[PDB]
This record gives sequence, structure tokens and C-alpha cells, in this order.
Amino acid sequence: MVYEATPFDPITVKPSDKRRVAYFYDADVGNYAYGAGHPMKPHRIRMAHSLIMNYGLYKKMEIYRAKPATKQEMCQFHTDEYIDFLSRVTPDNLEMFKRESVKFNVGDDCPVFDGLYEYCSISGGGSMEGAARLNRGKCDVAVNYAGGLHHAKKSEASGFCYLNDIVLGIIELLRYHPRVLYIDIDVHHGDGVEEAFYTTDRVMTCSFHKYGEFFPGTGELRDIGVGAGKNYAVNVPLRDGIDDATYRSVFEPVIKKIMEWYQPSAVVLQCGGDSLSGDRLGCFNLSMEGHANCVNYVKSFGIPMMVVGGGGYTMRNVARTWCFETGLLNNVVLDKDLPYNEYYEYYGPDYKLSVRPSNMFNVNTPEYLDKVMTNIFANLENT
Amino acid sequence: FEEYTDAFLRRYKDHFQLDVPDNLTLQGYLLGSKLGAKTYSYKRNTQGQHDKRIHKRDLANVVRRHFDEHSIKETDCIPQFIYKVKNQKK
Amino acid sequence: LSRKDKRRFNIESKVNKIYQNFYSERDNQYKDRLTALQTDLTSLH
Amino acid sequence: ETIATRTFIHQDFHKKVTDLRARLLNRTTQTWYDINKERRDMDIV
Amino acid sequence: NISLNEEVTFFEKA
Ligand SMILES: [Zn+2]
Repeated sequence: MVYEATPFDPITVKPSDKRRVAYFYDADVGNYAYGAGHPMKPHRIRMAHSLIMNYGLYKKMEIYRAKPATKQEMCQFHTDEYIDFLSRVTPDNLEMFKRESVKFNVGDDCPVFDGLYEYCSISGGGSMEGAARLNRGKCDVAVNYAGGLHHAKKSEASGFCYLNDIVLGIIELLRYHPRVLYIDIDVHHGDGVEEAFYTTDRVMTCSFHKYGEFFPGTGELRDIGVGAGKNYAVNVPLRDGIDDATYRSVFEPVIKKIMEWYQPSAVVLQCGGDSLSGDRLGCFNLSMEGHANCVNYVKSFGIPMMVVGGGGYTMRNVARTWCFETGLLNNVVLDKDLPYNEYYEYYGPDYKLSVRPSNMFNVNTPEYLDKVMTNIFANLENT
Repeated sequence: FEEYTDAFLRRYKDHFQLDVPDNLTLQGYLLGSKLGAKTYSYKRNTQGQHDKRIHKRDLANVVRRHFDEHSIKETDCIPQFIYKVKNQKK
Repeated sequence: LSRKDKRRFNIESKVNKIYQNFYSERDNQYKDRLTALQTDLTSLH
Repeated sequence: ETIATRTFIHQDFHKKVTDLRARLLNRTTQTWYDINKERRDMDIV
Repeated sequence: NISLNEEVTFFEKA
């Protein structure tokens, strides 16, 4: 037995420690619509940014704008034909692009919308500039909520993610770092980044996802890597309605073990908002404070970290957890009041900085947690 | 020759030592409104300042005139162009 | 074609002349470039 | 919002000017040392 | 030297 449930301790931050954070926001990010009935909604970044402006967090944090990523920079991962078609395609000429769209897995579940290249370039530029500022050592944290879309493959855009800026950010971090630990919190498995970094040692693509009947269909306990990347693919599949206490009891041992053994120099921490209660497709029951305890624990070590956005099919809860995490990154606790903003009327009938868990069947039995922790420790001791 | 960029015109002016002030950037051009005249850049780039800038169209016309006026001879330039092409790697 | 090839020898000779001039004035040219870069650095300072 | 975005723009400008000055100094240094490399590697032959 | 031949042929063709 390795898993051990413990009571949820209150949030505590070191006042002596000082952390520099460079928030990234492109004002034009939240102006592209996937479609009438599409769960993906980029508005959440704008609402979260408005929240951080209104809470007064700007007085203790740095914020800039990241230059859009060039096509050659964006091609550091994806194939030339893929990016070429993604640039050349428009919602009005797909009749002549039907075969390319069929080949590239776009149009049916992931449709073509105007400004697609602008959004992809904005996310890629945010990730690349965050990594570049991380390398220069000026800012300890490089928050880029715009990107984080980790479902993009090398030549296919599956799972509503057309470009995978996390790969580019990890690459530009690897240009000056030997080993960077990647942490996933999105409910879906991070298929894109995992496939990209499945045959390498220089990364630690740790994940915390859910296994069942889904679109990714990956993330088993068996997959650990090929070549020098063997046993370097940590997966922790879970089940319905994992609550705050057990999620913390799963996260903290595993991350502590990774930092004690792997010993990375930088962390690319995904902070997907679709792992919360009341999500559109996410089956988890994690609250916002549970969603931020992981980030606080990662921050408590004292190493450079690149926080990115990602999924999240709802708006209010995702924005609330993102602004709470941004506040916690400054060793400052945000009050429960959501000060008035242009998009205030969105935030439910409670109008409080909190997302509250629902009653779902907690299929995550302790035996499964013990078994998965034992397997992870066994495959992790080899590092 | 207004279809070119600011960097090309600035480097042209530097190389040929033309006495024409650097062109105002498109954003700098749009800055000059009624309230835009109260900013530091516009209040320091309009009158009595040797760093005064001028629009891109006039500089483009001046550079076009100087480029068409400047005659060329193949013997002087083609070998120089070949040497520069075969030298750019070093 | 002697007339057509005349421009070819002229171009080749001119290129070789440029190379020989460079190989003759390496020292002064690169001293000038180093001084220019140093003065650019101290001005940018 | 006005105060926040004004401070945001000022911070962005300061970061951009610092980054560009560092870039220019680094480019000057790179050209200097490339010139030194070329001068050293031209005398060997 | 031979590379100059094809370059000059290119120039005269132009
Ligand atoms: Zn997701």
C-alpha cells in the first residue's frame, strides 16, 4: 500500500519566498468561435484576465504580450503539409479542400473557422515566449493561459486542438535544460505531447487523467516508453468523481517522488479547467481549491515553472480556478468575492469565487489507487 | 516603392548617407490625432526637434527617385554581387 | 563564341580581383571592422 | 480597467526595450567573435 | 572557377 488518504490541510504559502510571474495575454485571443454547438470556447481566457484585473493582482505580478509565433517556429513539431493546409483553409473553400480535410482529420468533429491560424499562432507564440523568458531566468513563472492545447498530433488535429504549443514550449525549454517535468491535469489523456515525447528521456510527461470510453483511448498503465524513453511515461488513470482529498493524496506522493528521483530543472504544469465539477464532458468532481492545491504544491518546491492553460469546456468555473491559481502563484490568497466586471452576470447565481463539487459515484476505490501507486513507484524507481 | 518595409528604407538612407529624416511608422502615423498630439512622442516629434520624422510616402518617393537616378554599370556590380552571394556563409 | 565568352573571362577576372584585394587588405579591413564594432558597443552602452 | 491596462502597456514597453537592447548587444558580440574566428581561420591556410 | 561559367550563362540567358 502506497496511497494514504489524509485530511485536506488549509492553504498555506511561504511569505518569505518571493516569486516573479510574467502573465501572458493577447487581447485578440478570445474572438474566434468554433461553431454554434461546439464545447470549445476561447472566451474563458478573456474572462479570467478580466478577473485578475479586477481583483487587484496586477500590483504584485508582471504581465506582457507574447509576439505571435512564426510559421517556421510553429513547424518545429508539425509537418509542413499540415501547417500549410491549416493556413490555406477557410470555412468558404473547403469544397476544393475536402480530400486534405479528410486526410488531416478536420471538419467533422474539429471544424474549420475563420481566424484559426491567428488563434494557433497566438497560442504558439505565448508558449514559445514563456519558454524563452523562462530560459533567460528573469521570471520564475511564465503563465500562458491561452495555449495548453495538448491534443494536437504531428499530422492530425484531434480533440478540438489544432496546434500543440506545449510541445514547442518544452522544446524551447529543452534548448537550455536537460530534463523538464511535464504535469497534466486535464481529464482527457494528453495524447499529443505524450506521442511527441514517448521516445525520449529528457522529459517527464507525468499525467493525471481518466481511463474509460473516450476519444483518446490511451493512457494505460502499461505504456511507459520506447528506447531511452522507457519507464519515462508516467500515467495515473482514474475514474468517476475523484474528490479533493483523494486527488490530493494521489498527487502529492507522486509529485514528491518525481522531484526526489527525476530531479527536473523546470516544470511545464498543465492546468486544464475540464477537471472540475459541473464540466460539460469532464467526469471528475474536483473543486477549485482541489484544482489549485496541486499548483501550490508544485510551486512550493522553488524551481522555474511554466503554467499553461488547455482544455475546459465551461467558462465560469475555468475562469475562477485560473484566477485563483494565478493569485496563489503570488503567495496571495484571493477572497471569495468576485469584483464587478463586464462579464459579471456570467458567474452563476452564487457569485462567489468557488466551484462546488457535485454528488457523483466515486468509482475510484482505494484498492485501485494503491495498485496504480505501486505500479507508478515500480516504474519510477528505474530512473 | 512604398510597398517595401521600414528597415529597407532606413538602411538605404544610412548606406547612401541621404539627408532625409526617418519615416514615421504606420502606428506612429496614426498616433497623430487631436488627443494623440498630447502624447510624449508626438509632442517631441513635431516642432523644434531635430529628431523630427516624416511620413513613409515621401521617403519612399525620395528613395525611388534616388534609386532610379543612381545609374549602374554591370562590370562594377555583377562580380561584387557574385562575391557577396558566395560570401554570405562567411 | 569568343565574343560571348569575353564577358565570361571579364567577370571571372573581376571576381578574382575582388578576392585578391580582400586577401591583400585583410589586416586593415578587419582592424576597421573591429574598431567599428567596439565603438558601436561603447555607443550602445 | 483603465489604470490596469495603462500599467500593462508600460510594463510591455519596458520589457520590449530591455529585450531589444540585449538583442542588439548580443548581436554585436556575436559579430565581433565571428570576425575574430574568421581572422584566426584565414591565417591558418 | 567552373561555377562561374554556369552563373554567367544564367546571366546571359536572363
Ligand atoms: Zn481536456
